[PDB]
Amino acid sequence: SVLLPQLRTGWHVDQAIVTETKRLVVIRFGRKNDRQCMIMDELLSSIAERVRNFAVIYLCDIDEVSDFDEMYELTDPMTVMFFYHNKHMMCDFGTGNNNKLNFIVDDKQEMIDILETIFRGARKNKGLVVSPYDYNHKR
Amino acid sequence: PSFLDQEPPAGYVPGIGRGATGFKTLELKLAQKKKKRANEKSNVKRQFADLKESLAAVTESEWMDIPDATDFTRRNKRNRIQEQLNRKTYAAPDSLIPGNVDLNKLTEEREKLLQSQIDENLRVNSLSDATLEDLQKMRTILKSYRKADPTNPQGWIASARLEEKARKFSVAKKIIENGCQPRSSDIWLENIRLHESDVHYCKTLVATAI
Amino acid sequence: KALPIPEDQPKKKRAGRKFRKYKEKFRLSHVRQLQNRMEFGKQEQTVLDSYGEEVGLGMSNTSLQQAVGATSGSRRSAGNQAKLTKVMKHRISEANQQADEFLISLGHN
Amino acid sequence: AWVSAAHYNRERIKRGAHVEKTMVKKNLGRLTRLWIKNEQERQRQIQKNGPEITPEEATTIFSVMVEWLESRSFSPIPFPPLTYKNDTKILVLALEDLKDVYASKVRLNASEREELALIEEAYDNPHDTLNRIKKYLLTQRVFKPVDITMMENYQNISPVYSVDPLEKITDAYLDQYLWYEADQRKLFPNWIKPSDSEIPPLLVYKWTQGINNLSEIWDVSRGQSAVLLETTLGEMAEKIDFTLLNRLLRLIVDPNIADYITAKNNVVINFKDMSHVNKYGLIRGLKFASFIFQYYGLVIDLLLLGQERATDLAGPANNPNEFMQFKSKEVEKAHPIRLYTRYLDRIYMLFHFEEDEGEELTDEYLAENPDPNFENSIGYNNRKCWPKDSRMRLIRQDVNLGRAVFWEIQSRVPTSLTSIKWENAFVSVYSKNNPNLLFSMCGFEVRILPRQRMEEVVSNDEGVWDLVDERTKQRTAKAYLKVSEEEIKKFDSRIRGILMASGSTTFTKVAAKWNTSLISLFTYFREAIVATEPLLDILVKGETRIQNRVKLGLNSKMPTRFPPAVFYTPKELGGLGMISASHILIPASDLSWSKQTDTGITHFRAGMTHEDEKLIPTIFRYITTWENEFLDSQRVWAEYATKRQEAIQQNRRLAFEELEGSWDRGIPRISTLFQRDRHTLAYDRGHRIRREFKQYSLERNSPFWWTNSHHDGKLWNLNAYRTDVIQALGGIETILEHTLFKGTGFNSWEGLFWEKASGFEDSMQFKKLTHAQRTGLSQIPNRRFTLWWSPTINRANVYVGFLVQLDLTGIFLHGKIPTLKISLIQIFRAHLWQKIHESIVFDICQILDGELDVLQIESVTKETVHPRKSYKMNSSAADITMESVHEWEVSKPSLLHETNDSFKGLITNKMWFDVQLRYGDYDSHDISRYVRAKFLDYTTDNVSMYPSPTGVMIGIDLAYNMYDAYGNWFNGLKPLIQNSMRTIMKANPALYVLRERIRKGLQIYQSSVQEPF
RNA sequence: AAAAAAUUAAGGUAUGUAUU
RNA sequence: AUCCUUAUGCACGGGAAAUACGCAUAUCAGUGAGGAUUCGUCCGAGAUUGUGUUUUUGCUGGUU
RNA sequence: GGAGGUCAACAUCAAGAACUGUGGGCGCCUAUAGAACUUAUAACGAACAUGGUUCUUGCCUUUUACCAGAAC
Ligand SMILES: *OP(=O)(O)OP(=O)(O)OC[C@H]1O[C@@H](N2CN(C)c3c2[nH]c(N(C)C)nc3=O)[C@H](O)[C@@H]1O
Repeated sequence: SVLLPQLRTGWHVDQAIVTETKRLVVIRFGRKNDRQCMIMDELLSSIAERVRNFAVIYLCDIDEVSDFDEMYELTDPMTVMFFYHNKHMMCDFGTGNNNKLNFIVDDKQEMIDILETIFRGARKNKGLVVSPYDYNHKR
Repeated sequence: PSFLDQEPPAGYVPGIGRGATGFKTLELKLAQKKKKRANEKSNVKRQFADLKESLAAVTESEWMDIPDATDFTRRNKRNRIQEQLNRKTYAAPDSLIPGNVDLNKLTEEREKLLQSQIDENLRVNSLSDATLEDLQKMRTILKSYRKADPTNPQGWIASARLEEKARKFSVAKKIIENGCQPRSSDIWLENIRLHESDVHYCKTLVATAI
Repeated sequence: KALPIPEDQPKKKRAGRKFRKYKEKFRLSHVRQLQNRMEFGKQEQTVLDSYGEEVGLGMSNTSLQQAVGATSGSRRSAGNQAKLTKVMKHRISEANQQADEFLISLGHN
Repeated sequence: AWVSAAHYNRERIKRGAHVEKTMVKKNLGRLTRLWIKNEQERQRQIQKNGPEITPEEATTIFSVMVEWLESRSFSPIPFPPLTYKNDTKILVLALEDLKDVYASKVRLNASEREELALIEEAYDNPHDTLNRIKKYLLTQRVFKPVDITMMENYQNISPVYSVDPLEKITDAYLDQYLWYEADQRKLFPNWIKPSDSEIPPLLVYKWTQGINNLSEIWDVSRGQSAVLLETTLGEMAEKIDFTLLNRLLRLIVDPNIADYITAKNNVVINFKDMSHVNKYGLIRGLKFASFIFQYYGLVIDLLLLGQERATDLAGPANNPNEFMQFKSKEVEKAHPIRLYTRYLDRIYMLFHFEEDEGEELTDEYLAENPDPNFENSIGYNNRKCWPKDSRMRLIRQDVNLGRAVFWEIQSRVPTSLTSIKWENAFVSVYSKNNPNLLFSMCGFEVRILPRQRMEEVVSNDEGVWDLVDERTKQRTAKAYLKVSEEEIKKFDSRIRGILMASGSTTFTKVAAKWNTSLISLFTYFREAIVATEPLLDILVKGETRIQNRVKLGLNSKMPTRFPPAVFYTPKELGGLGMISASHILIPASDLSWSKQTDTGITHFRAGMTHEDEKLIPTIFRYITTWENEFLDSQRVWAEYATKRQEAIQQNRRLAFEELEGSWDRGIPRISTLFQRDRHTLAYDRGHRIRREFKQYSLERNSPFWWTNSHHDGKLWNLNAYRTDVIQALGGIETILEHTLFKGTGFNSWEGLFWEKASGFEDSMQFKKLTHAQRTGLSQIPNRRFTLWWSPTINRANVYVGFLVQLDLTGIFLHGKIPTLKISLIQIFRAHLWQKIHESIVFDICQILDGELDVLQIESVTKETVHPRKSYKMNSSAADITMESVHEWEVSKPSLLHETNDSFKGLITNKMWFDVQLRYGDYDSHDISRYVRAKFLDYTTDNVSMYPSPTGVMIGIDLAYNMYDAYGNWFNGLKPLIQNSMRTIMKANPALYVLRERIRKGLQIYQSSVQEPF
């Protein structure tokens, strides 16, 4: 967890989305105490190095910055939200909400595919992508 | 992470700057009610915590001079070798379609080779039987051949022999009798061997060529 | 160590005499393509594997070769043929060479 | 946490409770790590304490073998000579048995290729390779480390040992040599048996018949009894200790080999990071391991029987007995042991007592283990399977005999060799009190009742055999069969394995598994499956589980029904081809099929015939029962013998025409007598054992381990099933209606082929690709199986829900169906739907526009088109407007192919046309009803715009290539439009876009000549 | 004058540019 | 002057391989790398460690 | 002072014998808290609904739906 940095103001969130031109900006929105927001914080931290060349990761806490709760509508322990060139990206995991991510993904590998898929599709301006594995059943 | 360092906003809202898109008495009474309910209504740390106090002692020089990155399984080397081993694939050769192998060709073909080396020094049972549709195809072609020449029994014995291998029995034995209808010796020779089984019948067949 | 990028790179071509010879390992040959053809409305030729699971070998035989069940030599592509790695190649020859010495000893003794 | 949680999840998966895809994968790794830790602990402590065999113990063992061999007069096996007759025959055998692993593969793993190349060089340089092998047998005593991997059977996690390939070839050669020479010198006698001649279920038949034949086992008239034992010898291979092993092999072989065999088992075993030398046990991944196991088993079994008895069972070396026989009834009745066999581990012993002998053995045990509380029967194991009436009764007299007899045999075998415990051993008794004699061979549970004591309650069963004494030639016993409670739980786990192992596979790969697993299960246990109630219940449950997996991928929501045609049509017609054990209703509503001829449109329904409904036939017919097969073989083989006598009697050789009558009959099967390679298969021996031990060398589940079809022949034919299932769904015609086959545009299906999706996936993995690319390409063979069956999967009946429209097309979707939204959206690109309409409009203009004269028409004007008319459904407007020189004689609005037409009805003016485009489902592929209804609604609709109230709609099915028109008629229309529409639908460029664009989606093709030009 | 009901719902959002 | 031997360099012609070829402000290494053994002795130069590319490197030609 | 208040606030709420602690009054008595045992859980309510967790039955291996048993 101490690998991955944290964002302590909503102004750290916004500049961080802007200044990274060439890579995804992946953010976990959720709060330290949570059962499920700790688990994801692991599965990302392990992956963050492998992917440094196309994706950048950060951590944010709903309690630290609540400014973003209404606009993106944040419910539940945590939401993974992908950004490329200020454009909110979007993917269908078969789960019935195409915005963000909720459920906890299981393998390191299946997580890297999703990041890679989003980036590759995203690079072409495509706003939707399809997660190869569709965990509607899972979540 | 240069921004991470800096720390100051303008007195600025987060949503607006980026260009963001989104994709009291009753209360008091409620609180009171809730209270009327609160009134009415770890282990790991304990295990360790006791050790953590134990640590306090350690000096700051020692905290520094701590060895930093020791691997004891050589995981990196093994992993790399594994990736290299698993990289590419290859296509399997064409000797491997499963149909061909007969041992008897194989031993005779080999053993001889081995012997030569020494001297110098000095159908498949797996396969599914012919589908009816496909067999029918063969029959048509052979019929066409036969019709093309009413003579030339070379095309007659083929229809008996090709048929015989694929099926035989009722069919071939009737054809070899049909095309037999005098001059060719070959037809007669063919006919007796397939058809005969029994001595009387063999004799009768023989009375044909003779 | 870091995954390169998922960006695609324009496809480059070459093919000589030499580069055809190498690539031949990595393509399904002619004969091997005909196994991917399944001729419709009739059952595949199958031969059971050592294991006994049946291996469908689709159009790899001509419809006159099915009915007589000949099987076809056809054209065999030597190019893919399996061949030894560099490390392994000398360990056989070296073993063989050393072995010949052994035999002679017994020849003379 | 890590260790406990690892055991805790394992039992959860033993159960069949669902623990998720990921956990099951991890758990195997963790269990493998624990097992290797235990192995490393077992060996480190055999350094400290030394070999457990004790010198005094060893002499007793080693002495038995020494007497046996000498008694038997056994010459030791020599070293393979440089000049040896059979070196060729034994290389070819050995290399091909290494080779056949790769005969199923389109592609090779980088290592696999290395091994393959190595065999090639063996054929190419036979002289050179043989010398290499011989010199390594003489000298090499250091070897390269072996690697361990673990199978998961979801129940028993087992080791798999991968050796290095140059060392494989000597080991294979050596193994073949030892088995060929061994059985040529008759080392292993009758009673060690997973032997060559008999298939395991045939062995179970022979054993029960042998039990019957022994004289007067049944009569309990005078206090007689009888007993069986089933004992796993326990750790055997894991306890084999070498300093003894070297000695015993020296006894039966020449040292140079024995030394090699002992050395080959040291090694150094790596699993990832761990490493330990194998000092103590036997590694079972090596080719000759099978031979060593039988030799160690022959040690043990001379302890149990003893020389005195063992020579009775075996017989003299001049005339050794057959499997179960003796010479005289006297020699049978000497000793309590009557029959003995051992199959790998497990032992079977039959004992015949009389009270005189009986009371003794009971009493001695009692004295040395006094039980005043009668606690013998606490820890006694019944066979759970059978009802109370049929099990073992627990009675003091009999419960003591079981524990007495077993306690005798623990005494004979010292605990250093093996570990025989009570728990793993089941014992049965047959006495006055217990009518039933119970045992399990393979995974058969057998009971026998004699006809003598039948009176105790019986109901007949599917598995029943009648057993015949060779003298009375009557039916003195019966045999009921059941499938062991192990082999049922293997199946349940193996089926879960299908649905677990695949996060993404095709639909076709899954239904291909479920064939192989089910087909294995039925063929082995033939009679018994019909007698086992829980097993039958699982088969029905299993089939639906697979189907549900299919359905969920096709759509998230699930359907009320999916027609039985989808799953059960054979691979060629585009179905999963899956077999069925169950009862499935082909609803008679789904048999309806419609065809078009230039005369008209004809329909067929056999639904109105009311008889027994049509059901998808099941396996239970097609495989004959095990009884009939043996009952045939005896007679078949005798017939063959007679025929063999007859030709040489006439000085003639056997003709095929004789035996063309019976090929598929007889368990070896006659065909194998006339196989071409039979000459050199006679040197391959011990094959039945190898196949059982192929488990350990490599990772594939080999559902058929009980046959080599080279030796046995082919044991089942399910051809008859393929045809039957096609017939049940009503012929190829009734099937194809459910497909897009008619929207391909082909007339007939004779010259067509499919491009398989299996090898299609191969061409795509020869490029360098990321994982995410790589998985994206495994879905493509799913996407073809939607289109081809898309017309049935998309209907109101199946997916209920709410309809939606593709944004420029007249196709509706009932569900999301994410893979059929895509394929259709490509199949119409660049507004293909509009273009089709326009082309058809053009055809009718240029048809009529030339014909102003003959039909006496003053103008033909194709109107403006609001661009969106074509595809939208609810309202329509006219296109082509027709006029007259004067007026026209209309008729009663009617349909194209009709005959009777009278024009006197009206006399009115001017006409219009609509060309309407439908892509229909299976529910209504008849445009006749549709067209007319649409016409009526449109003429009397207020919103709809038409020039006159006189017009002709033209409906067209893009899906099935159907057309019709419900017209107002004039002389020279019906005879025109009929001739035009034939050339319209079999020409236009817009259609020929679809029909080519679709037959890409399905990858259907035509061909005449394959060979490249 | 021989007989119709006793099962429900979410996992279904086309990008992309232009205008407001 | 011819002729012959070994090493190295440029080079026509003929083959084989790219799971192969390298690189390091980096560790040791004939002052013995790494192996073989018939147990008496015998061969004698690379082995670790991190890394780059590896179903391909550069370059043309056809056809759409 | 009394009854009644469809008025509220604040405490408790099955009963009993026996142990320990605190407080008051002159070793005894009274009150409160905790633990154990019994009654039958004779019922604070002759009434009885929903939810959470953990287990065991069915399940699309999904729910803001459930089937029908168990304990908390
Ligand atoms: O080839 P050329 O005549 O140019 O040689 P030079 O003129 O460079 O002159 C003197 C060298 O000639 C060589 N010869 C010549 N001859 C005839 C000869 C030589 N060497 C020998 N041996 C030394 C065996 N025998 C001869 O008959 C020598 O290199 C002289 O140095």
